[PDB]
Amino acid sequence: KPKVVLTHWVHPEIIELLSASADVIPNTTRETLPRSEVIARAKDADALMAFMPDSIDSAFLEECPKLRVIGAALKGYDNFDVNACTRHGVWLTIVPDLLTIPTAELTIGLLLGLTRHMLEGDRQIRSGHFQGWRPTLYGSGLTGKTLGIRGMGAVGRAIAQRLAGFEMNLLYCDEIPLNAEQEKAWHVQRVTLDELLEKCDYVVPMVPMAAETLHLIDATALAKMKTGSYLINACRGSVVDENAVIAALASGKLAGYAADVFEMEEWIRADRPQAIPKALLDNTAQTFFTPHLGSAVKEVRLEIERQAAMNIIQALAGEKPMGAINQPY
Amino acid sequence: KPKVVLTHWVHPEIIELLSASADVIPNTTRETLPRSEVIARAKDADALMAFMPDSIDSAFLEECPKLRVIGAALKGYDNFDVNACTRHGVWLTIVPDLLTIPTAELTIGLLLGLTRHMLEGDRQIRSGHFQGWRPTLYGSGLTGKTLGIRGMGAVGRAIAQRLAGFEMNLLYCDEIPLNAEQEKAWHVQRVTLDELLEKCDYVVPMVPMAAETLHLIDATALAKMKTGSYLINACRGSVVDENAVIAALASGKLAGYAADVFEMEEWIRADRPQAIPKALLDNTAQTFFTPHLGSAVKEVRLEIERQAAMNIIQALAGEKPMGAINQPY
Ligand SMILES: NC(=O)c1ccc[n+]([C@H]2O[C@@H](COP(=O)(O)OP(=O)(O)OC[C@@H]3O[C@H](n4ccc(N)nc4=O)[C@H](O)[C@@H]3O)[C@@H](O)[C@H]2O)c1
Repeated sequence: KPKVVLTHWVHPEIIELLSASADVIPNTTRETLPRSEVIARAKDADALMAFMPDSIDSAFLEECPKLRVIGAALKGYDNFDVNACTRHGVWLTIVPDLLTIPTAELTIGLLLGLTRHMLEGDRQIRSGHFQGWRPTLYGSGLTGKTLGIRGMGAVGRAIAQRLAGFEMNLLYCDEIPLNAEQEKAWHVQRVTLDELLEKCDYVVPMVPMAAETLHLIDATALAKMKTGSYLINACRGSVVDENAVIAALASGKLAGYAADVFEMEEWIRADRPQAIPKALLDNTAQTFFTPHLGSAVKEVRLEIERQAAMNIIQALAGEKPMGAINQPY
Repeated sequence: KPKVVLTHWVHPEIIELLSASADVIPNTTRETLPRSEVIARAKDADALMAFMPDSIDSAFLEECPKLRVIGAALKGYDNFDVNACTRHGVWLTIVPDLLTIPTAELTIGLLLGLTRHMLEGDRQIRSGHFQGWRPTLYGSGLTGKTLGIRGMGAVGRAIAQRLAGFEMNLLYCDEIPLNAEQEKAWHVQRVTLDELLEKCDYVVPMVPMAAETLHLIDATALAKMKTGSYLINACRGSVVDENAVIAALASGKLAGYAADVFEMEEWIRADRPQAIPKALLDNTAQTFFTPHLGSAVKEVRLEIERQAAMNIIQALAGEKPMGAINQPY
């Protein structure tokens, strides 16, 4: 039977699904193996299930000459050398984009946790000093306040659909406008970016991959927005300028920053740090963060895993995998 | 089985990749088909891969009623009526990032080729009279001189990073500034366009197509440039006034002009010429030209065609294409 190496943890029903026809080497832990260990297990693997920390280049593929398919549990492939996979006879497949809705829900969670001081409220309960209502942790409400979504892709649309019930004044800017039926269903008004920043209490950058500009919010955009406003970032790491956020945090220009993504995360940008700034990390008062949980819901992660596994089973049986992005040999 | 028309030549792997789920009609030649023949092949097609010479308007779409998706192998879609496509129920997809780096590389090659008289040097050697060094073709060197970037977007940033090792004095002019640690990393300096035009030995416009700042480098703009400057145009062919340039070269204020783009190819404006002004075509000593080769790297064109193909495969299967700027129903 063929051998499939899985670089990260999958749910056990996926293991049993692959084990009908392949010999499965699981990563039993929640950790990322080092490159030296991955190549060691896949030295003689017929298939490899790859995830976001994986990095497939010609050096990797030369050390794995038995490989016939790489099944990516990812919706894109920026970290693979696709043409090298082809040159070496390796199918390279992806899965559809299933992240849109769980990321809009977590963006909103981020919004509420930050503006309602829910972390420091949890900390005070986890002490012992709680003895009832107190005039503290007076936060900031959504109702009647104005919120702006910089981008209006599928995920920005997913937020607006969900914020619709919150009696807010939702502004959006985007080069292409929503259908007028969507604008009336979600009471969301289209404006410029000068307007959006000037007038918003909450700014959420949320642009589809197609409309890409790095550092979309910098100190230049921070100065333009309302004083004491809040910024929430779960789009991508490059979209926010972290050092300029820290500046507005200090000058009272920002009362809060929340983020599920960071610029350090990425390695295709040359100006990459590789730790999260200590300035945002010590400020537990004005910040709320989570470790790229944007898609960390079980139903979604399971469906992403099944589809890469199906991709893998299909290629091994000598079929064209439904998810191919290349045609090898 | 749905059908997909490709208006220009693609790599055979792309054809094989589209074939899994559609019947493919390729342009088997390296030439642009005329509008009529393109419409003839698409009339009953479910998908179209458009390149830069293609021009989709309402009339095109009405000829092609079965159309579900246009996969443009482009970043700039100045030639696609996004609204009409939406009205007709047609996904419009673009390809966001792959052209930035190949274009910076060519701009820098244009700079070296022009300042070093490298074209003339090749002529002088193919003529067979080379019998050693002579005191001729003395050019302008890069180290110690000032270069200015009008437009510090994606491409302008890729140029400055590549040029920071050439011991130059880099200036830039742009509405959005660079942040503090990027200005330090490349020792770029923000200035006004008038400063730029005044203290620059080389000027590189890198700005998108605009209403005005169309013809941004014009007789008035030249008029404040240093005597003996050089101008390298690799953005859109209409950002420079090509006839103001012809005058600048004969009068001695421009020591040369290199372009990869020409006013002639812009059909978006009625003020469209139909040839490159032959005054420039004959000045072989002061010019350097390439036929829109900014992204003519073979490996990049593959990934650009791959991205456009994937959008089509996604749309035809029912997903949302990863590069969609559109949303029909
Ligand atoms: N030869 C080729 O084959 C080829 C290949 C790729 C691209 N292209 C061309 O198509 C464009 C996209 O280039 P870009 O660099 O990708 O675009 P972008 O980031 O949007 O633009 C920079 C912006 O300049 C701005 N700006 C804007 C208006 C204004 N009044 N003042 C400003 O200052 C603004 O602030 C921003 O920084 C050209 O640049 C050029 O390269 C040619």
